[PDB]
Amino acid sequence: ARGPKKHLKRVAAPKHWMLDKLTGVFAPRPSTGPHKLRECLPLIIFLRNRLKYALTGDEVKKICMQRFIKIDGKVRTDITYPAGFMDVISIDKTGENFRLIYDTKGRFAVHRITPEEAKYKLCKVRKIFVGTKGIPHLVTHDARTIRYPDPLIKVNDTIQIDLETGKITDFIKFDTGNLCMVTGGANLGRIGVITNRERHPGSFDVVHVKDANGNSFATRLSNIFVIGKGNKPWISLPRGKGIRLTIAEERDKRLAAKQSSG
Amino acid sequence: FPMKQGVLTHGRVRLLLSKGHSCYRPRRTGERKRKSVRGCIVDANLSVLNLVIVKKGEKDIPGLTDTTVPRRLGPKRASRIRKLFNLSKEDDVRQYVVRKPLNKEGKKPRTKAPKIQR
Amino acid sequence: GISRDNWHKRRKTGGKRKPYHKKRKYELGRPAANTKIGPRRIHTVRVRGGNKKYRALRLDVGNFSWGSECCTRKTRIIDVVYNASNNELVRTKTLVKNCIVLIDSTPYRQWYESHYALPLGRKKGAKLTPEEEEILNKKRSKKIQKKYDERKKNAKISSLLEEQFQQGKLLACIASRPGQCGRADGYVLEGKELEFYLRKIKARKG
Amino acid sequence: ADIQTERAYQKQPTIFQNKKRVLLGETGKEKLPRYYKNIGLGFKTPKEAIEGTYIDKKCPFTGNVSIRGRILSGVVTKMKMQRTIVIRRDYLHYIRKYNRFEKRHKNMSVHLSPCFRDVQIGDIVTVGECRPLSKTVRFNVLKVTKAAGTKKQ
RNA sequence: CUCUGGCAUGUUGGAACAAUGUAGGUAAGGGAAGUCGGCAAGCCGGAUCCGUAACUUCGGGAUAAGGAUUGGCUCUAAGGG
RNA sequence: UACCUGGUUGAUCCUGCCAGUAGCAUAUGCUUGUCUCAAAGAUUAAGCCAUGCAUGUCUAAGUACGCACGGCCGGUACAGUGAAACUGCGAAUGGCUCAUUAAAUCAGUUAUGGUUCCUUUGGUCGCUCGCCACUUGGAUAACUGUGGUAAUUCUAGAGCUAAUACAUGCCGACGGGCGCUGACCCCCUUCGCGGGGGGGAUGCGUGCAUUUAUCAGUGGUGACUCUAGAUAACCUCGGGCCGAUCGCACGCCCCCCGUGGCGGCGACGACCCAUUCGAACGUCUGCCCUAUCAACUUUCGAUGGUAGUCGCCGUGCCUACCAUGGUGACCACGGGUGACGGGGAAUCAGGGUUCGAUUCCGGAGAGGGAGCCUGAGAAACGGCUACCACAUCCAAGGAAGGCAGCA
RNA sequence: GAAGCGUUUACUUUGAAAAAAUUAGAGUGUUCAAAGCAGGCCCGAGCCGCCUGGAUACCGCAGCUAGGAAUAAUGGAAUAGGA
RNA sequence: CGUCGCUACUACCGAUUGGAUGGUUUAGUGAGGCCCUCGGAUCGGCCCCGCCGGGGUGCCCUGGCGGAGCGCUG
Ligand SMILES: [K+]
Ligand SMILES: [K+]
Ligand SMILES: [Mg+2]
Ligand SMILES: [Mg+2]
Ligand SMILES: [Mg+2]
Ligand SMILES: [Mg+2]
Ligand SMILES: [Mg+2]
Ligand SMILES: [Mg+2]
Ligand SMILES: [Mg+2]
Ligand SMILES: [Mg+2]
Ligand SMILES: [Mg+2]
Ligand SMILES: [Mg+2]
Ligand SMILES: [Mg+2]
Ligand SMILES: [Mg+2]
Ligand SMILES: [Mg+2]
Ligand SMILES: [Mg+2]
Ligand SMILES: [Mg+2]
Ligand SMILES: [Mg+2]
Repeated sequence: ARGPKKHLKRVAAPKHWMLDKLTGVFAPRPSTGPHKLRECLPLIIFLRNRLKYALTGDEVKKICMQRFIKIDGKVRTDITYPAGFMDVISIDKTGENFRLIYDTKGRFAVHRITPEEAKYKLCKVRKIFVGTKGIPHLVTHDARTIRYPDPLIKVNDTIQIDLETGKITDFIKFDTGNLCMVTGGANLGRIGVITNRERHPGSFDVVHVKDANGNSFATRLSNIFVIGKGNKPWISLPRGKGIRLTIAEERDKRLAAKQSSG
Repeated sequence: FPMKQGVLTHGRVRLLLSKGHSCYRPRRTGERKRKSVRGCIVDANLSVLNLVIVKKGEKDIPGLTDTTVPRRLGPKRASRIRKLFNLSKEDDVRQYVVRKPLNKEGKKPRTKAPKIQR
Repeated sequence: GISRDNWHKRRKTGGKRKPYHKKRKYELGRPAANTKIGPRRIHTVRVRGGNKKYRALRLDVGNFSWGSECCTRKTRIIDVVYNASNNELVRTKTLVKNCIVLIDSTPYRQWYESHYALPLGRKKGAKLTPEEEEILNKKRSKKIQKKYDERKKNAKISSLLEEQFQQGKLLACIASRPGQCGRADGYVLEGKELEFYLRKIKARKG
Repeated sequence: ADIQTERAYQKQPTIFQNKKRVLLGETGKEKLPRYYKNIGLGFKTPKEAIEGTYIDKKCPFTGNVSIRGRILSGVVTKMKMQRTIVIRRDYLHYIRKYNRFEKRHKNMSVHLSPCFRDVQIGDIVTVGECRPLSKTVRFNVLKVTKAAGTKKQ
């Protein structure tokens, strides 16, 4: 091509968007934003395929224009804004608040949350550096940057961030035995506790995580995102508690649920 | 073919005219097109010759030096009206702007004032 | 136009490479600056990404640093005496990144006297009296004079450098890139590097 | 000879030779400092590069090259170029139809720093990927191991 | 073309500048249509750098064929005792 | 479903092929009642094209003196709707085709500590001591008017008028601080000298971005010649930032007063950093047939070193000086391909054999080449210039072309 | 809990990352199927609405990681320049 | 089984320095773009400064015609 691509074929869209094959040929093609387009939800699908508030593309256009959708404390009129991970989607006219967190199967799930638990947000620091005049800066997993952070925050930690101010309310240190969530790959969406961090100079680090049920899994350091102090998560975990279950036990879970409801 | 200043040859030549040269307006940004132009020296082989009087003579040319046409519309910038009307400062600048009257048969008479900038 | 591509070359084994596309803009090259010595003529060329590159066709004044004295002064270039790349570049008096040039030493002389208060570059003295009689004495007080002789025990210039101050011209090596930055900054040669280039110039004609 | 055998003057750009050598310091011999860096990944900088006098802008230890990417080994084949040698890498290519392997080789031209003086033909060398040094050179010699020798009769 | 050395234009001079000749040149456009026949004349030509076919007794063909350059001036490198 | 049958003989066992047999994938023949999906000018000609369409765009929030409408409410800069036009943005996406292309493309993997990046998001925007600022300058559109031309989305002269177009350019913070330079003055061991410290008048630079040189070593790497500090300076008139911009409700202060000062919500804007979308060149491994292709590359860069040029950047990318290197029977080089690569398709014991022009990813091209303008991004072709091949109109003076887009 | 391996590889197992679509295959009466990713529970009419799914497997060779050390290759001390 | 004779088809050799159509190139000429060095058809500004003028009071605040400063410069 001769320049930037501004289309996304329906087949080429990310799987976790959970789009079908017959409605059309194209996909939302999310605009540039704080999160990469492979791990973001455009607002169009969130208000059409998640909550079914809108039926078509122009219907979700009208709702965004009327300015009730408020992501991360700011009203966003973009139909294809990249929501991302653990971003607070607050719709004040309906009084519901959503924290965007992967489900057990590595897919973003509708997580209704309380209004006072929407006033803060967790964030993963990615790069730490000092700017001109010796001012230390800090960039998070979002494209959000802050100045003057607490000198104890290092890379790949978690910072307790409150909305409408942008300051650091608190922070979570990256250490052994801390609850985390996997944010990419096969183990995406699995809640567990750090057990071991093996390191490889010149390459990606590998960490070992054990969940509540005792299942042990590994992943890259770039897919780690600590959301708890030791054992206690700092956010309301979604249904399923971020626990991975094999093909054997969701089947009997349906049969038990069906039998009870039958 | 129009005649272009500075060509300096009687006849027609082809020039790669860029934006804002003369005898050419670009259809898109950065477009340059090769066009035929006429030199700046005049001879017998010219259709017309645009000529501009620079000073007056002894009398009036019939139909030319009479019935002077007004400038269609006056100054708009808040300084171009001050230079024309010797406004000093805050001497009722708004009212001094020229108010153009409109007179159509199928309507009431009414005068129209323009929005003054800066 | 001029192309910087790698696909027009022969591959490592020596076989011929067939291009799979025509020339692309991102693999272009522009004509050389061929910077001369003269009144300042700097051209601006717009480069990849909307940025600006300063073509320096002619320079006459550069920003050269002493280094050993941490003294950087805006001085005038006289000519080019040696060029490691091509001998022709000296002949046409062209300023490139690493060619060594003669620069006027007056600003360094001015700083030297106003900092060290010792005659440098002078032959016999008592010739520019309306100012030099004042800089040397200054009729200064106890501490300032005591502050000037503490700048004296470390006040010493190499024989090669002081000889050039007699001639009024110092040879210096450019450090910047005329034709890219549009300026000809550099450093003054001292020590073994200065001796190495003097030998090269002497071998060239001496 | 010495290190000045060309039309220009070699020096490590991070080093200032002319550090105002006046009567407070005996002249000479004020031995000039030598720039050297640890290249990381556990490799040990050779003592020759720590204290040698050679100048090599492409040297992994005394030059402006950073090793990053793939680290791999090879066998020295020729040493008939300046500051650079060609090594041969032997590997086996699997063919599914015959369930058997196929012996293949690729020659790589790598930059050999002067710190590795004791290099013959046939030795095992570990090379690290760096920025393109020449048209066909992208790896730089990091460690030299002898080929069942270390004694010569 | 000139110096040393030699000579007086080859057994006569003067004046003119017709034809025909002998010897030497040039010729637009065409280019062997001339002639028994390209006879005669014309083209090419030295040196440097390329590049050279069929065939062959493998030696040759071969300066094959074909192409480029060549002045003056000011320099710069290399080749020694 | 891990399968065979006919045919050499007078007859028999074999070798062995021919024929039969089943699928799919092109065409064709005959026939055809219903209904749901659904390929479709790839194969020969990436051959040639009439006509029509396929890229345009305005919110309260850049610029409205069109009467083209219209509230007039009537003595006022602009009610409001607004054509046109300037401005900004897009037009580099998409769509089509598969000609070229055989370590090339492409796939997996990895790097940019070797670069660029419109936009989005988040930082930054009194950090600089330095007679318009209650707002500076000139033109140009649209518009009126005079035409030329056979013709074109061709345009000239004349007369106005604006900016978030194009330029110019302050106040303010702003009181100072810091580092050099240091008139002198004061306390001093005092003593006939040195003194150890303070203040300090006066001048010079002060911020971010750039280009050098030097010093030390707040955070970061596996590893910086990293980031951040300190010093000396530079800072390019086709020349960096340090808001002369636009809407919405309208309010507070009134000592001084009384006519000013303050105010919220936005939009637009930016030098630079981060981010996003990328892009680009690289690392390792992997490609069909051919030796009636065995030696190629190197004058004309072939392999490497040094110093440069150029490029967004690393690199023989290019130049100069050097060294004589580099690749090959583990198939180099050359040639062919009815070769775009891959995901995949057909067949189906296992192993394999063919096929992938074709909807997804990547590449390439726009009749064949070549060269450029604008832009963050094009060597763009529903952009321009030139040549070649075709081809349209003409009043023969010129002018206009690119369906491998949809039809 | 920090450091190295008292060889270096091939090999085998594990884990990471490996686009979707296609394939195999889980669920789902499309009226059955090819398909598709939907769908199901009650309504006594206030149900001023409840429960789900949109799995999983394979992804050759090459590259990364952690266990094993049987087969295979490769070395250590012979002028001792050995531990 | 082969020559010989007749008839068809398929290739092969072959004078013709045969012919035709592609591809890659030497050399010569060389459009056009871009860059550099010039060039300056024009277009402004200052110096306006022959004058009427003049105001803090012939010492011009200037309202404008006008020569043109026969220059400095974009
Ligand atoms: K006569
Ligand atoms: K003849
Ligand atoms: Mg305005
Ligand atoms: Mg005679
Ligand atoms: Mg005689
Ligand atoms: Mg005789
Ligand atoms: Mg003739
Ligand atoms: Mg002739
Ligand atoms: Mg004849
Ligand atoms: Mg005849
Ligand atoms: Mg003859
Ligand atoms: Mg011959
Ligand atoms: Mg010559
Ligand atoms: Mg093909
Ligand atoms: Mg294909
Ligand atoms: Mg193209
Ligand atoms: Mg733009
Ligand atoms: Mg093109």
